This record gives sequence, C-alpha cells and structure tokens, in this order.
Amino acid sequence: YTVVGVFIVVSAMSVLFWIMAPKNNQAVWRSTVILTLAMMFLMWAITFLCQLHPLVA
Amino acid sequence: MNKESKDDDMSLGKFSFSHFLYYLVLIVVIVYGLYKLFTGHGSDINFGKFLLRTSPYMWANLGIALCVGLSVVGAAWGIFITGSSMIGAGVRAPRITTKNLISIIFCEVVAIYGLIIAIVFSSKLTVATAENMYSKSNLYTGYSLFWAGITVGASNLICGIAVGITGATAAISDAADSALFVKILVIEIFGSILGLLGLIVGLLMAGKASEFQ
Amino acid sequence: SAMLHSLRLHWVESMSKPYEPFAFEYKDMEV
Amino acid sequence: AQYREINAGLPTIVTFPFMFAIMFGHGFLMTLAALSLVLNEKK
Amino acid sequence: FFGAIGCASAIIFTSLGAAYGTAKSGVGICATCVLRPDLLFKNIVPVIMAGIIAIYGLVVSVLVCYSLGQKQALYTGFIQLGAGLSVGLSGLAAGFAIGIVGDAGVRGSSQQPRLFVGMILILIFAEVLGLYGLIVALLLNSRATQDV
Amino acid sequence: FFGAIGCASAIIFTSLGAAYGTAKSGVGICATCVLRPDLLFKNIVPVIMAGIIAIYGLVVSVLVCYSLGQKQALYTGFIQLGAGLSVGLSGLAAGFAIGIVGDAGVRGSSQQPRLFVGMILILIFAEVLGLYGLIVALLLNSRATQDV
Amino acid sequence: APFFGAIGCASAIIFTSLGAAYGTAKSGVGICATCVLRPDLLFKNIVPVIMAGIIAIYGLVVSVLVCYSLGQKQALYTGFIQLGAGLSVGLSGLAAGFAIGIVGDAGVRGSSQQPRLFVGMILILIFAEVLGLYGLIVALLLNSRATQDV
Amino acid sequence: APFFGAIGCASAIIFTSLGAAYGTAKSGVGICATCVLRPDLLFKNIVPVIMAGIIAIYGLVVSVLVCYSLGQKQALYTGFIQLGAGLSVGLSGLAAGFAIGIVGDAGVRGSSQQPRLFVGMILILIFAEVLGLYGLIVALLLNSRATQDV
Amino acid sequence: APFFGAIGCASAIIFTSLGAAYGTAKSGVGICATCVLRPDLLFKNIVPVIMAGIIAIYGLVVSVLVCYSLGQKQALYTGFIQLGAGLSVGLSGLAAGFAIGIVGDAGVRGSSQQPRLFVGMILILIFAEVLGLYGLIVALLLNSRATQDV
Amino acid sequence: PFFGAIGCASAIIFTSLGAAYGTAKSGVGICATCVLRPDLLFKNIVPVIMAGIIAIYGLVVSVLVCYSLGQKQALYTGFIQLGAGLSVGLSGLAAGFAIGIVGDAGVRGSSQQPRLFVGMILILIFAEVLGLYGLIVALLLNSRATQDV
Amino acid sequence: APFFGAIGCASAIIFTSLGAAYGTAKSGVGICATCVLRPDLLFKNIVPVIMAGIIAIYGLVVSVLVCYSLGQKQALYTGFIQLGAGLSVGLSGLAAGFAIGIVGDAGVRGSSQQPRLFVGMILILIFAEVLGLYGLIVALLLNSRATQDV
Amino acid sequence: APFFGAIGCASAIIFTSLGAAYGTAKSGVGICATCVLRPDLLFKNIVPVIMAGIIAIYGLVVSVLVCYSLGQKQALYTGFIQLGAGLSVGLSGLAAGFAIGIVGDAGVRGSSQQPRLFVGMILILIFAEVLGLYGLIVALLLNSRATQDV
Amino acid sequence: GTENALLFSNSYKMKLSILMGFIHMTYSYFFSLANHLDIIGNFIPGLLFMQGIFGYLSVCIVYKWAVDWVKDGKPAPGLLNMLINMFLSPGTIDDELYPHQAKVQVFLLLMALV
Repeated sequence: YTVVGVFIVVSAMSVLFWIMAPKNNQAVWRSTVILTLAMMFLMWAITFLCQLHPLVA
Repeated sequence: MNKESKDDDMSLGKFSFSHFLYYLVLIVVIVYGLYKLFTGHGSDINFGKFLLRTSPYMWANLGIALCVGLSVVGAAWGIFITGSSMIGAGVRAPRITTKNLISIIFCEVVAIYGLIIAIVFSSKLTVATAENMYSKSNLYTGYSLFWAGITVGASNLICGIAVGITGATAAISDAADSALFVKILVIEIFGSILGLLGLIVGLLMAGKASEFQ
Repeated sequence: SAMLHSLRLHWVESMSKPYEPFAFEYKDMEV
Repeated sequence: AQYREINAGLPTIVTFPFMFAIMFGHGFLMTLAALSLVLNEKK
Repeated sequence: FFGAIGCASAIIFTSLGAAYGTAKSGVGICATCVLRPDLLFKNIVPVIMAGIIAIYGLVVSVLVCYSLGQKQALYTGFIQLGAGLSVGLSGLAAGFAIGIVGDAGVRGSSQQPRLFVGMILILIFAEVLGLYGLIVALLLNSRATQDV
Repeated sequence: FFGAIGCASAIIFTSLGAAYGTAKSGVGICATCVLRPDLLFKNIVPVIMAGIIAIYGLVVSVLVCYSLGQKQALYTGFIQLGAGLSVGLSGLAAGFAIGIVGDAGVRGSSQQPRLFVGMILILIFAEVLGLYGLIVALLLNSRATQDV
Repeated sequence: APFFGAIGCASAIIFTSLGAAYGTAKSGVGICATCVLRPDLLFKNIVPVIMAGIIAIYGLVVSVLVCYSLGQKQALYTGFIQLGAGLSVGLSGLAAGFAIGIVGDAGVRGSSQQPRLFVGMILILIFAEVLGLYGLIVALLLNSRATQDV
Repeated sequence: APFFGAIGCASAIIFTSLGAAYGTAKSGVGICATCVLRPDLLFKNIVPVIMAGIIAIYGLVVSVLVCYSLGQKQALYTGFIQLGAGLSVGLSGLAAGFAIGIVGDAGVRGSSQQPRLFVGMILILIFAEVLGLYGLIVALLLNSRATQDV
Repeated sequence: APFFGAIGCASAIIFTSLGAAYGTAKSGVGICATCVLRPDLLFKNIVPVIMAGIIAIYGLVVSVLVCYSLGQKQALYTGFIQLGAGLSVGLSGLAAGFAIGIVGDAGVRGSSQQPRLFVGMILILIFAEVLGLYGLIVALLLNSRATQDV
Repeated sequence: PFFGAIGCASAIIFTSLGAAYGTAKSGVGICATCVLRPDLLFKNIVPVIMAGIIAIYGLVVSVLVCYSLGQKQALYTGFIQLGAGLSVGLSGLAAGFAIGIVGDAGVRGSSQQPRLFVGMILILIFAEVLGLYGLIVALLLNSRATQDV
Repeated sequence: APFFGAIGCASAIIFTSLGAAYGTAKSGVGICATCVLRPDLLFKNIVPVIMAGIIAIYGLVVSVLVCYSLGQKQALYTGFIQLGAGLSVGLSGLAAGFAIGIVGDAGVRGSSQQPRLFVGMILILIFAEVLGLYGLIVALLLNSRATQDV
Repeated sequence: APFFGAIGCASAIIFTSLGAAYGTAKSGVGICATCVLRPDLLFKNIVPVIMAGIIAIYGLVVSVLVCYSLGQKQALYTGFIQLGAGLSVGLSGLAAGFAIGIVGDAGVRGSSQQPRLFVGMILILIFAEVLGLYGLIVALLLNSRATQDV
Repeated sequence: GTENALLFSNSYKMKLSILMGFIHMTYSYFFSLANHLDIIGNFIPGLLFMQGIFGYLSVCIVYKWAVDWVKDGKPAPGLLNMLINMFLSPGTIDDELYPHQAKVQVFLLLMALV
C-alpha cells in the first residue's frame, strides 16, 4: 500500500547504489546517484488514502 | 468592590510611570491609554441610552493618607532646585546666598501643612472616620474628605513648588556682581501665604469628617 | 529558495566537516 | 579550501539541488530556461 | 482587599527613590572624587544619608504586612494604601532631592571646605519629610484595629 | 485564582533590573577597560552584584510556586501580587542603582585607584532594597493562608 | 472560562524571540559596522550574535512544553500558572536579550581598539545569559504543576 | 459559541508582513547605495532583501493553515491557542525583520567598502532564521492542537 | 444582531489605500526629484508608482468580495473572519506599500546616479509584492469560509 | 444605536481634509516655485484642481448614503454606513495625502526643469483610483443596507 | 426625554471657528511678515482674512438651522443627526481653513517676494471653499431630516 | 432625572478665558524696543489685550444667561437642550483667542519695528473676534428654547 | 498524493520533509563520522539521542500512515508521539504505538542521557 515498498523494491532491488563508476569524476558521479536515488525514493508518492479524508472541513 | 483594586492599581501605575518619566529611561507611560479611554468612554457614553456614572459612597481611605502624602510629596520636591543653586554658588561670594536658608523652612512647612489636617481628620478611629453607607447613613462627610485632602494636598504641593521655585531664583538673586537678594526674598515670601491660606480655606471649606462612633 | 543553501552552508557544514561548497559544486563538474 | 579530493563540498552538489528543488509543473519553465543556457553557455 | 500593593508601594517607591538618589550621589561622588581623593569621605555622606530612607518603608511595610492574612475587612484595607503612598512619595522625593542636593553638596565641598557643612546640614535636615511620612504611616497603621 | 502574575513579576522585574544593571555595567566596563588593560578582574563586581539580586526573586518565585494547590480562594491571590511587585520593584531599583553605581565606580576607579572602595561600598550598600522587599514579600507570602 | 493559557505561551516565545532578535540585531549592527575596520576581529566579534541567538530555546521549549499539555478542551486552573510561567520566562528572556544586546554592541565596538576585553565581554554575556535560564527554570517548575488537571 | 478565532490566524500576517516589509525596505535602501560603489556587489548585497522577506512564509502558512480550521461552528475553548502562535510568530517575525533591516543595512554598508565582510555579514544574518522557525514551529504545534475532531 | 462586519471590509481598503498612497507618494517624490537631474530615467522610474499602485486592487477586491458575503441579515458570529482577513490584508497591504515606497524612493535615488542598479532595484521592488498576494489569498481563504454559516 | 450620521458625514470630511492638504502642499510648492520664475504659475495649478476632484466622490457618497436613511434608528443601519463612509473617507484622505506630496514634489521639481510635468501629471492622474475604489466599496456596502428597521 | 444631539450645534462652529482662526492667524502671519518689506500689498493681502472668515457663516447658519429644528420631545430620529451633519461641515471648514492658512502664508510670503502671485493664491484660496460648500450642502441635507421626531 | 446640563454654563467661560489668557500671554511676549525707544507703539499694542478680553467678555454673557436659566431644579429635557451652548462659544473663543494671540505676537514683534502693520493687524483681530459673537448667538438661540422646562 | 484542500495534504507533507531530512541528517552524520581517519573518537557517540528521538518519531510516522484499521493516530501521529515522549517515562502509547510499548521511551531517555 505504501510507497516504501515500491521504493525499497526499486532502489533496494535495482542496482543497490553500486558498483561500477567512471575513471574521471567517479566521486561526484558515484555519490550523485545514491543521493538522487535516495531523494527519488523519498518522493515515492506516500500521500493519503491510508489515513486521508478529502473535502476537509 | 472593583473600584478599590482598580483605583489602587491605577494610582500605583500612574505614580510608577509618572515617577519613572523624570527618571532614567527604563519605562514609558502608555500614550494609547488616553485615546483608548476617550474612545471607549465616548463610544459607550453615546450608546446606549443611559447616563454613565460611578457610584461609591465614601471609600474611607484616600483623604487622610492622600492629604499627608500629597503634601509631603509636594513639599519634598521643592528643596532640590534651591539646594542645588545655594550649594551651586560655591566660593563665588560670601553674600546672602548662604544666609537665605529661611525659604527651606517655608518649603519644610508644606510637609506639616496637610499632615496636621490629616491628623485632625481622624478622631478615635482609623478604618472609618465617620458614618458610612454600609451600616448607617450620612456618607457625605467621609466622601468629602477625599476631595478636601486632595485639594489641600494639591494646594500645599503647588505652594511648596512655587516656594521652591522662588527659593531657587532667590538663591543667587543676581546675574552680575553687586546685587541684593532681598528683592527675590520679598517676592518669595509672598508665595508662602498660599499654603497657609489654602490650607485654612481648604480645611474650613471641607468641614470635618472625624468623630465617628 | 536560498534557505536550503543557507541552512546547508551553515548547519550542514558543521556536522559534515562558508561559501566553499557552492563554488566547489560548480567547480566539481568542470574538472 | 584547496583540498585535492576532499573535503570541498562534494555533497552539496546532490544535497543542495535536491533539497533546494523541493521548495517549488512549475519546474518545466526552469528546465526550459536552464536548457537554453546549455546552448547559450558559449556565447 | 487590595492593601498588598499599597504595602509594597512604600518599599517600591522608597527603593526607587533611594536607588535614584544613590545612583546620582554615586555618579556625582565618583565624578568629583577623581579630582581630589581626600574628598571621598566627605562626598560619601549623601549616599549613606539617602540610603537610610528604606528603613521607614521596610518597617511600615512589615507593620502593614503584619495585619494581613489573619484579620481583614472592607474598611480595614484602605489605610495601607495611603500609608504606603505617603512614605513612598516622601522617600522618593527625599531621595530625588537628596541626589541633586548630595551632588551639589559634593561639588561645593569639592570646591572648598565651606559648603560641606551647609550641604551636610541640609542633607541632615531633609530627613524630616520622611520622618513625618513615617510617623503618619505608623499613626495610620496603629489605628487599624477598631472592630474585629 | 490569578496569583501567578505576582510570582512571575518578581523574577521579571528582578531580571529586567539585573539586565539593565548588567547593561549599564557592561557599557562602562568596555570604556574603563579600553583605557587601561590591567583592571579586568576589579570591574566585574557590579555584574555579579546586579546578578546576585536575582536570587531573591528566583527564591521568592520558587518558594511561592510550591504553595499553589488545586483549590484556592480569592484572598490568597492578592498579597502575592503586592509582595512580588514590591520585590520586583526593589530588585529593579537595586539593579538600576547598581548599574549606574557600577559604571560610575568603574569610570571613577579607572582614573584614580583609590576610588574603588567608594564604588564597591556604594554598590555593596545599594542592594539592601532587594533584601528588604524580598523579606517583606517573604513575610507577606508566609503570612498568607486561605482555602476555598 | 474559555481559555487563558495561550497568552503566556505566546508571550514567552514572543518575548524570547523579541529579546533574542533585538540582541542579535544590536550585536550584528556593531559587528557589521566594526568588521570593516578590522578583518581579523570578525571571528571574535561574531560571538555575541550566536550567543544571543540561543536564548530563544528556553521560551521555545517552554512554549512547546506548555503547548503539549493543552489540547482541544482545557480547564481554567492551568491558564494562570501557565500565563505566570510564560510571562516570567518571557520577561526573563527579554531582559536577558536586552541586557545582552547593549553589552554585545559595546563589547564589539570596544574590542576593535583594545583586544584584551574579550574575556570580560564573554564573561559578561555568559553571566547575563543565566537570567533567562532562571526564568526558564521557574517557568519549568510552574509548568510542572500545570499538567495535573487536563 | 461566538467563533472569533480568525483574529489569531489573521494576527500573524500583519506583523510578519510588516517585519518583512521593513527588512526588505531596510535592505533595499542600503542595496542601492552600496551598488553604486561596486557593480558586482549588487547580487551579493541583494540576498538580505530575500532573507528578510523570506520570514513571511511562516505567518502566511500559519494563517493559511489556521484559516481552513475555522469552518462555521466553533467551541468556547477554540480561538485562544491560535492567538498565542499568531502573536508569537508575528512579534518574532516583526522583531527579526526589524533587526534584519538594520543588520542588513549595516551589513550592506560595511560590506560595500570591503568585499571580504560579505561572508561575515551573510553568516551573521543567516542565524536569524532560528527565531522564526521556532516561532513557526510553536505556532504550528499550537495550531495542530486546536483541532482534534474532524 | 449587531451588524458590525463592515469594519473588516473598510479596514482592508483603508489600510491598502493608505499603503498605496504612501507608496505612490514616496515613489513620486523620488521620481519627481530624480526626474529633474536626469530625464533619461523618466520611463525607467515610472515602474515604482505602477507597482506600488497595484496594492489597492487587492484590498478593493477583498472588500468587494467581503461585501457580497455579508448578507442582508447579519449575525453575531459572521463578522470575525472578515475582520481578521480584512485586518491581515490591510496590514499586509500597508506593509507592502510602506516597503514599496522606501524601495521605490531608494531605487529611484540610487538609480539616478548610476543605472547599473536597475536590475537589483527592479528585482528587490518586485520581490515585495508577495505580501499583498499572501494577505489577499488569506483574505480569500477566510472569505470562502464566511459564506457557509447562516 | 442611531450613530451612523458621523460615519456618513466623515466621508466628505476625509476627502475634504485630503484635498485641503493637497491644495496646501500644492500652494506651498507653487509659492516656493513662483519666487524663482513667475512664468509657470498656471502650469503648477493643475495639482490643486486634480486633488480637489476627490471630494466629489465622498460628497456624492455622503449624499447617496444620506438619501437612503429611513425614519427609524436601529443597530442594523448604523454599522454599514459608518464603514462605507469611513472607507471612502480614508481612501480620499490617503489619495489626498499622496496627491499632496506628489503635487509638492512636482511643483518643486517643475521650477528647475519642466520636463517632469508628464511624469508628475501621470502619477498624480494615476493616484486617483483610491477614491473610486473607496466610493465603489462604499456603494457596495451601502447597497446591502436596505430594509432598515 | 433623552437627547444627545445638543452638541451638534456648537460642534460645527467650534471646528469652523478653529479652522477660520487658524487660517486667519496663518494669513496674518504672512501678511505681517510681508508688510515689513512692502507696505503696498498689505491692503491687497488683507482680503484673504475676510475671504477665509466666511466659512464660519455656514457653521453658524447650520447650527441655527439645527437648533431651530428642535421640538419639545426627543426621539431616536433626531438625535445624533446634527452631530454628524454639523461635524461634516466643521471638519470641512477646519480642513479648508487649515489649507487656506498654509496657502495664505506661502501666498503672502511668495507674493511679497515676487508679484503676480495674488491671482494664484487668491485662486487657490477662493477654490478651497468647495469642500466647505459641499459639507454645508451635506449638512443641510442631513439637517433637513432632523425634524419629525416620533 | 440626573440633572445633566449644569456643566455647560461653567464650561462656557473656560475656553474663552483660556483663549483670552493665551491671547494676552502670546501678545505680551516678545521684545518691543529697538535701541532706547519705540515708535509709540505701546498705545497701539494695548488693543490686542482688549481684543483678546472681548471674547471672554462676550462669552461671560452666555455663562450668565445659562446660569440664570439653570435654576435650582430642572428636568433632563430642558437640561439636555440647555447644555451645549457653552462649548460652541468656548471653542470659537479659544480659536479666536489663539489666532488673536499669534496675530498679536507677530503684529507686536513686527509692529515694534514698523507700525505700518497695525492697520491689518487691528482688522485681523476684529475679523477674528466674531466667533465669540456667533457662539454667543448660537448659545442664546439654544438657551432661548430651554426656559420653562417640565 | 494530491492537493485539494488544507488539513489533508499537510499530514503527509509535514512528515515527508522530516522523513526526507532524516536520511540527509543520518548521511551527514555518517559522512562526518567516516572522515577524520588511532585518531578515532568523538563521532561514534554523537548522533544517538537525535537518532533515537528522530528514529522513534520517523518509525511512528511511517507506521502511522499504514495503520488503517483503528490502531493509528489522527493527532498526528508522529508529532504527538515524539511530543508526548521525553515528558513521562511510565507511559504506554500516545498515540498509535506497537506492542512494546514503554521500553522505547526508557531506552531512548537512558541512551540520550548517557
């Protein structure tokens, strides 16, 4: 139901934030995909319909 | 009643901001309180159809303490400008500026003036000086003591303020050398009769509020 | 939207280690 | 701040734009105007 | 029953007037003491003379506070306001006049040893206003027990 | 039941007077230390003297806070406002006098070193109003008893 | 009565934020004005704004602790000790910030001429910052008795 | 019930908009004078106007959040908790904006002569967001406890 | 019923008209003073009066929208959200006009000497318009909740 | 109640005070600018006539609000007209207060250079929208005051 | 019966006499200051005091007309009408006298400095009575319904 | 009845005596000699004291007529209609006394050097003294219908 | 989700910024703890109280949006859980807590005090 299962299934089951990197700028390009995938997992559509009540009040 | 706790907190809050006004800047008076009281009094005065008025009976308190406190507070402030000028002269002259201390006794007479009326304004009692409208009638004698002591206190405070202002100018009495201080003392002596005549006329016009059994 | 840059430059710089990270972010992609 | 590899603020390039982008599709005009600066970077 | 603000107004007004008089006497004594160090003991009399006015408001506040909490009524709560206001205004005016009188007496005594006896005589004679308000406050506080 | 404003007014007035005294001592402290850098530990006595007056209002508010019950009448919430207001006014006047006495004592003690006894004597003597108002507020708070 | 507790909880954080804002403004004015004459004293003169800005945590934590005990419905017994503790914490924070501001501006202005009075200004600010802590402790002691009812 | 709780939500935007307007006017007054001496320092000195005007989002978010919680019917205890958060956030944003105006004008005038003081002026002004964030968090915690049903 | 809800509709147009009048006067003073010494900046300096004069439409539209929601038969709880939203929109328009007046006068006076600060004065002058839009949006959100009761 | 007469009468007093202050500042600026060169006195008189036109909105709003008064005096007819008249009065007072500074700045700046008459006439002609907005708000508030009991 | 409209007769003559006295004092100050340099413009400058003094006739005629329309009974349809109707002409005469005094002082000093200013100062002073004429017309229209007390 | 209306007779000569005292006070101040002597303008300067006292002398008849029309017992109908005539003569006497005081001070200071301004200064106080006569006429017209009350 | 009115999207947008900022705070603490490489210490002990308070608040915030049926919380949950915690040690849950249920506050206060 939650987006944490889709985010853990996508991020935790896709590449795992690894492992190869380029030979030039491997620090920014290596650590950029982990933070971008971490923020993209944080934007996983975790909105209402678990405790939501529309048209309030 | 609420008039006792409201008049006490308003009287303490007025003397607090009034005393802190001439002092160092730590607190200021509420300037919006006059427009708020004027707009609130004028708004509730017009609407609705009614006559606004407070109705106490005597209140028993402010006459004897207000007369002696108003007379002592007014008499105690007059010697500041005179003593600062008389000691402010210094070694400039051995003249009458060190022998004109008789005005300080005239300013000191304003402390007894009104305090003697407050001593005479209570006979064999300290909570109520006369009959009040709580168990008896005729509360006008206790009601008029507040206005009589306030008028005698304000008159003694104004006479002591005028005597102190005349004594401060009567301290030096000369802008140049070869001057006489008797001319300033002659006009300063004429302002001391306002406290005695205002205290006798104020105490005689107010009647008496003592001898309450 | 500079509150994230101010908070990340002030508060985020203390636990990690000024305007050195903003110049280092643009200079990182150049080199 | 003359370090060779670290530290110079390498995490600000990911944490900076990701946390800064959350305050704002309004991002389409910023993506178009930012995309015009790629071709307009030389001139 | 609102005699607590009237009882605290004596020590409040006496502490404010003694604080302002001790502040002005300490400022004038500290300013005039920089010239000659021998005039420090002569200039220190105005702060000690101004600071002695707190005993009347403390004793009147203790005497007015002693008659609160065991017996009280509607007519027995008005004398404390005028008794505290009298000693408070007398102590505040005596401290305010004692500050400028102590500064002018400190400058006159700092100029020569002639006006120090006059400033000490005026400062010693200025306590009658606080003594009259303390006697009026003790006289009004003494008659606070008539019925009940 | 509204006696909490009288308990908070003692620490509010004592904190305001101690803040104004610490500001007045810190204003002349930099000017006195700017001329001579040797006196650095002999001018901080007015800050501790002004800060020592906060223990009276803090102990008065802490001791008055323990006497608060679930039920209380209107007679027990009147003397605390006058006692706390008198203690706050006495601590504010003692802090305001200790600020100008500390700045004048530091400015007078900066030029001549013999004037430190007068500035320490005036600042040590100007704290009697907070102890008198704290003792009157302690006696008025201890003499207050009422239930329902 | 309807409610009277929010006035002290708002006046506590309002007075603490006003005192910390006035002290931070007064310290930043003299620090920014004195920072042009001496570049090495910029790191030393910035201690008063950061030290003055930490005074809002007492009124914020006291306002959060007083706000945590107030829900949708409440009684009238909490709206006097809460207003008293919030007024004492607000007056203590405002007096601490107002006392810290003038000493921070005078210390930052006087620190440019002679760089030896920094320990006196830091000890004056550290000794003046306890006034808000005493009112925060009195507001915590008075706030501890406001959770028995409701 | 009277349902007069709109004054608490509407009270925040007046002090927040007044403080942000005074800070933006104080930064904009010194920004045009400091931009004449150096053209590159205009974009560096322009940050204090947005930093002073950024404090209006707390009062606007608190007023927008407290505006929808009113509805039609209300209780006797509803309308007092939002007044402390609105007045606290309004006075905190007004004092922070008022100190940020003089601090931004003095920081822009001091940073106009020397460009090295821009980091100290921005670092000194960057610490002023804690008061508006604490007051906005206290106003959000007070507004969250006002509505408990529906 | 009292029928006193018109004070919120009058206070918004009063505060917005006073802020727009003070901003138009402050912009016209610096524009008229700067127009004599430099006639090239006449068309550039006209942006501040037009930007400052647009604040009146928010209070006029808020008062016109609040006038329709008053009703022919007024109630006792009806004049609360219109008073809070009208006072918030009036204070936001007065603060926005007061900041726009000093920003327009400082922008015209600083832009009179050098024209390089026109981008910073235009961005700083355009950045202050969010207060009237936030207060007008809060007055519209409070006005939307004032038509369901009664 | 019966207290809406001061609110209905203050609308012309606010615009009359703002137009009086605008005519005072325009006469002060024309008097200060006429000393250096008496050739542009007729051009500087446009600000007093432009500032004096705002009184017609408060006068017509006061006459229209006074014409809608019934025979009884209650609390429902003394609240809408007070805010409606006070809105047009405060808007006319603010428009006259801005027209006074705009006419004084234009009349003072028009002495050294008459090139700013287009900008000062444009801002002074553009600053009259507050009286029409307050008059429209007073008419909208006055339109819902019918059926006074 | 109860009545409160008795102050409306003197309320117009009080503000009209105060504004006419202030305008006559402001015209006499400029006429006295300009009479020292040139004594020829004194008789020509004396006409503005008599022209400014005609504003009191509207408040006196409105006060006599309002006092003449008073019967033997007091109702809710006559009280409070002469206060606003006379107060409008009093405020209009006070603003017209206040602008006529400032216009008469600058017109007298500027007319004493350079000639040809009496046509402009007399034109503005003659044109400033339109607010008093409109206030007298609105005071007559409001005074026309002051009778017929039920 | 409450017997309200007796304060109107005593309040009539208050503003008239204060206006005449401010007129003679403002007229007596200033220097009137040039080197050793004057132009014999001391006999011309005595007219402003009589002109300031003429407003109090005309205002005393309204207080005498109101005091004679007051009586020992009166209802609220005649008392409400009787009160209000003294304030109209008092305000016009205070404004005319203030304008006669400023015109007497400027006409006395400028009249000390040259007596050519006495022609306009003498007609200014005569044209300004009509406010007390109009207020006394309105007080007589208002007091004419307050006699024989029941 | 979707924005339609107030008081609906704020319950998820409120905890969304805290849940997103918690990973940035934990990554910022682990990044500073990994650096400064014999010369270890002063970094492993830090970030324990904030990790426990923010971990118990983020755990109740993530568990609160999954609790439907009734074992959840409208006020907020998450905010009321960390707000009620740190004030009373002998509590059970306020509100929407799992079957633990009082050892989390005792372990959080005991680990935060040390």
